[PDB]
Amino acid sequence: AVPKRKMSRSNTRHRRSQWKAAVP
Amino acid sequence: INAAARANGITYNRFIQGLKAANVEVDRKILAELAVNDANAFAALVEVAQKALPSDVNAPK
Amino acid sequence: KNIKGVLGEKLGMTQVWDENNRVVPVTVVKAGPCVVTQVRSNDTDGYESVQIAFGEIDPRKVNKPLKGHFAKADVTPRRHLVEIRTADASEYTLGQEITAAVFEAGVKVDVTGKSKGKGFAGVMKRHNFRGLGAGHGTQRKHRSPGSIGGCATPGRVFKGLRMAGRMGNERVTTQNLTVHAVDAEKGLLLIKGAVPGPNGGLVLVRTAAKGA
Amino acid sequence: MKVKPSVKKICDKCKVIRRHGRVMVICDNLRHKQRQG
Amino acid sequence: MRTYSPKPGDVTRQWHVIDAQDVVLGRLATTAATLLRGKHKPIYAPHVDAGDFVIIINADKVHLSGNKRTQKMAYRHSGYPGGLRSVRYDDLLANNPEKAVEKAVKGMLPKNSLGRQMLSKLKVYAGENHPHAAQQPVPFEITQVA
Amino acid sequence: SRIGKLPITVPAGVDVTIDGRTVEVKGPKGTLTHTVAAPIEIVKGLNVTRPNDERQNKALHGLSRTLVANMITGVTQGYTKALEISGVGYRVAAKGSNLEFQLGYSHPILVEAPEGISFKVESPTKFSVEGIDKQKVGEVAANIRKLRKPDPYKAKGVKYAGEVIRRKVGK
RNA sequence: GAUAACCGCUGAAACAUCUAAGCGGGAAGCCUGCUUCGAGAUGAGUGUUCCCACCGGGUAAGGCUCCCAGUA
RNA sequence: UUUGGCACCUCGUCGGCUCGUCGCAUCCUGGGGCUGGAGUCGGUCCCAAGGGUUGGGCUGUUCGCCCAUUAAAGCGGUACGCGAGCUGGGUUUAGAACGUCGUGAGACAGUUCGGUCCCUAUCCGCUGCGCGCGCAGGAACAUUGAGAAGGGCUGUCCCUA
RNA sequence: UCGAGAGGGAAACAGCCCAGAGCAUCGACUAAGGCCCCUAAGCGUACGCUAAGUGGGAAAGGAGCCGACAAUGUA
Repeated sequence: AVPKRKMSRSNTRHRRSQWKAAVP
Repeated sequence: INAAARANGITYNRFIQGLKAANVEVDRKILAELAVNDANAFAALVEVAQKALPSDVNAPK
Repeated sequence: KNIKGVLGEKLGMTQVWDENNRVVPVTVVKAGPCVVTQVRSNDTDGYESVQIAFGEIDPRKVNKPLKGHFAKADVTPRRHLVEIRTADASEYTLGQEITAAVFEAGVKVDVTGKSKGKGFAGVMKRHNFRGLGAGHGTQRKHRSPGSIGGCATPGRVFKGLRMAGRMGNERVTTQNLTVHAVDAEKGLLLIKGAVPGPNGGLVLVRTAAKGA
Repeated sequence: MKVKPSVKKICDKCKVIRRHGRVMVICDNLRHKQRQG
Repeated sequence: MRTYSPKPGDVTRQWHVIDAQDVVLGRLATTAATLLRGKHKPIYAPHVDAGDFVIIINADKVHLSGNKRTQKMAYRHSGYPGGLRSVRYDDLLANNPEKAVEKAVKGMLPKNSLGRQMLSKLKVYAGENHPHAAQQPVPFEITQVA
Repeated sequence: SRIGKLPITVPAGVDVTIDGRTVEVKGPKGTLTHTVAAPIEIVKGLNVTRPNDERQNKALHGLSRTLVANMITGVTQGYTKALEISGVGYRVAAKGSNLEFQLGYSHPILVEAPEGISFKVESPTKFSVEGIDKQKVGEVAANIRKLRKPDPYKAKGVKYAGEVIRRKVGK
């Protein structure tokens, strides 16, 4: 499959927030 | 105007007609500005509008 | 309707032989001893029910909120609590002990417990779907669900359609299991059948909901 | 009972009555029971 | 000059009790929705809630004209296929009268995020007793004008 | 309503009380009550009156009077419905207040007597149902006759006393 | 428990009428009853017990993190 | 839901498998009226969509015929449901042959043998699992139930006889 | 009339009803269409009809009614 639309800035950043490291 | 007029027991339907028959035409812009702040003045205007109406309002003109 | 109940712990299965020499595969349930810790009522709590506390736990692993809830009924702290939704909860009393022999031979019970877990079960194993055949040239879909809806009308997958998800490890209630024998010395219950959950689980045994 | 939009008397004893918004014919000869619908 | 728009503190909500004893259901809802929406006082604005709390006692004795009691349904679909479940008002008004009056008033109000805030000011009860006795509610009769 | 116009007569020994629209008649056999539907009114001369001449008013006129007359007869003399049993082996026995029926079934039928309704057994093919309320007496008799409808080939089952069943020539 | 077709009691409008006021019976169907989820039911509920009235911060009851594991 | 007419949107047809979902014009099961219904079984009609509705031979086949059963082997809509789910047997490419047509290149709702079925799921949707916050003191435990999902099939023999 | 036509009404709905937008206006009167609540204005006054939610779809025909009857979910 292929992305139907360019992802809106809000939606892109909602997700990348989840890609965070944990404090040891 | 309709809310304030119904507080004094006259519907907006006929409060306007009475005002016409008293030649006291005063814009709605400011006729609604009296109801909020100066209730007495609006109360004094419904009195005029009620007495300027015909006795029986539904009889043939 | 009146419902007697008791917590147990499935221990395993074995077989017995009734007087007519008919193999009867039974499951050994170590039910009891369990004590009433609280009795609900229409006025205090709205409905009629009865807690019973079964288990063995040293007083050092019980936090104070529960350690004070047990001291109201004056019973040593147990580890598992449950309610039996009954209709005669006014006949119980705090601290009353419900022994294993609440049931007698022949009575039918409704055993309940957490079924065994199965992980993220696939389509076939969890809904008994069929496949697309191993042979005759099936391209990488030997175990696929198949289709999941129609074309542009409705253009949407219906809610409640059967997919693959986490199976098992959910509450299950087997019904009208027969209580073969009640060995009151050890406090066991020989029940003809297969109660839910793995060995060591916390089963509940209450009287037949049906047939009353 | 015969279900027909056209409900008519067949003999004299037939009585045309209106029950529950539906016109039916009641008669001693059970064959003449008729209901409109 | 600019026409007065009420600020948060110009509103002084009151409490009205509408005894619905043998009063038409539709005329109960319209009267309750007028008060709820705050559309009877000169401080009305279309973007702020100015209405008054409306308690409703005797919500089980709403008179219903004609064959409505046995013909009018109340449909409710769940999302799953074949999930439509309807209820005759004979059944609905028998054991859940409050849930039928509150549904009627809900329809007679905006379906936006403010109409749901207005609708929270309407308490419906089946008896003659409402717990809201500390709010000093004022009985509210239903009257017409000339 | 030609029926409604007719005045009502109250035999001696009957106490009639009219409290608004509800009439309570006390007789030697019991007491009955009824709320008359509006706008029909009743006055003691008993004469039933109607406000207007509307279609519905006329119907209610006659209906209301007929109910009232029934009570007066019902509390004075009462209603008895006779039922006869025809067939082979069909008998009726009275067990206290209940009736045992054997209409050719695998098990016997025990019909209970509703409050205010008594049963009389003259014979094991003839019985009557006595009572004060006409509707209830008729209801019980109909229910007892529903146990075994009368066959159209041999007229087997319970039937009303003197009720002429049409017989079909079995082919 | 209420109902469909249907079967009736009483009964007019006008003797008859299961109906126009009323009252019953009557389906694997409808609501319950059985199993499971279920207060994000933002209307966010209820119960028993515990902590105790400190100075942005330290804490009580009680948690979380970490380690050994499975009944996961 | 057929064979058609219009040409208004847009320059892999079918069949099978998998998975559903809905309508009732009901095949079975449930209730009932009438019967040219003695009984068993039927015919017709009325109510009824909860569940159920087998396996094979022939053909690509839908269809259809047949075999053995079954309480029954229902009719339809959903892009004649469903190929970003599978097959690829017929059908709409290129090879070759037969019949017929054509002077010939070739053609035929004639036939015959062979003949590449791509994609890492962004959005909605669906199946499961977490994180955050909320629910005006903070917690542990057990629960009411507004609502929702699941299940609803049926046969043979004995007694009554 | 649209095409090349904005604005109001018919729930949405180029072609239907009203009406032809130079620009501003927190004044007034009206057109089609409306005046129980959503939503501006009548729970208008008076007489009469309808009992079918007819109004809020339909025929031959039968005695406002029946005739009336498809598929995602009231529709």
